[PDB]
Amino acid sequence: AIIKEFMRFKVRMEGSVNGHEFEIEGEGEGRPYEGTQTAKLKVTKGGPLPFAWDILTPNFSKAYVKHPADIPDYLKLSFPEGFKWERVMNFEDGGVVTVTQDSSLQDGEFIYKVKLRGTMFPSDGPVMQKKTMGWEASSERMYPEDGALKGEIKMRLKLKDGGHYDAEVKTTYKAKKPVQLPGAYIVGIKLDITSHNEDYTIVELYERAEGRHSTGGMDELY
Repeated sequence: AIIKEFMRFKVRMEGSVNGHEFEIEGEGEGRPYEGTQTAKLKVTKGGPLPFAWDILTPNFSKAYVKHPADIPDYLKLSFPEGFKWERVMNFEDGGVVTVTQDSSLQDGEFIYKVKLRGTMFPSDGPVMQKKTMGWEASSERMYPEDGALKGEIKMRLKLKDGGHYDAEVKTTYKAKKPVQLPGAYIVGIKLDITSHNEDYTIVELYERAEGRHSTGGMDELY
């Protein structure tokens, strides 16, 4: 196997949010068949960021989702060539994040290249005013369509003064070579920032993700 039980990754993100340009580089490691991974990210350009780091963290690794044996692990099967993904995050106050990502494997480590564009966030809203406090656990509802894997999430960002700021997230994941797509299923995901320095120019993440069968719900009833 080329996707070993312990795998490292390197990631670079180039982005802008409300016109503020930045770059981030990080390194991660985890256990692809166990569904766990960590990352340590450094802002290398454009720091300190004038917006909430939480809108970036779901864009920092789908080879690390634990799948049961009866659900094809399409994104692991895509290696060695790898896969691409494209995502829309439509936030409830009109903010938008679009993301394009390439995942490859080079000299035994995954390599992630991420391009992110955030626009139309209200200047007084929780993202530009840094009023967020991390994501709730999510369920990504996955289904095959047009030769790709599609996922949908209603993501809920905790707000410092209570309640939640929601995003409707849709992603397409596409292997560079045709490999076996799964049927519809659900991925349970929980991402946390486990450490940061005071100006959030250094952040560490932990994510756990595991696929399971749907019990029918894929839109409102999952």
